[PDB]
Amino acid sequence: GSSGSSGGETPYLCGQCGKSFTQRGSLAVHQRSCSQSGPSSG
Ligand SMILES: [Zn+2]
Repeated sequence: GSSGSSGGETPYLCGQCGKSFTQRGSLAVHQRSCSQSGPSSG
C-alpha cells in the first residue's frame, strides 16, 4: 500500500554503519559483509 513516494537516484546510506555510497549495487553488496552479527541459529 505505497503512496506518495519520492525516490530516485538520491544519496545512499547503510543502516548498519552509516556509510555513504554513490552506486546502488555498492550499497547492496556492502550489506552482504556488513552484518555485525554472530553465528545465528534457526
Ligand atoms: Zn554498512
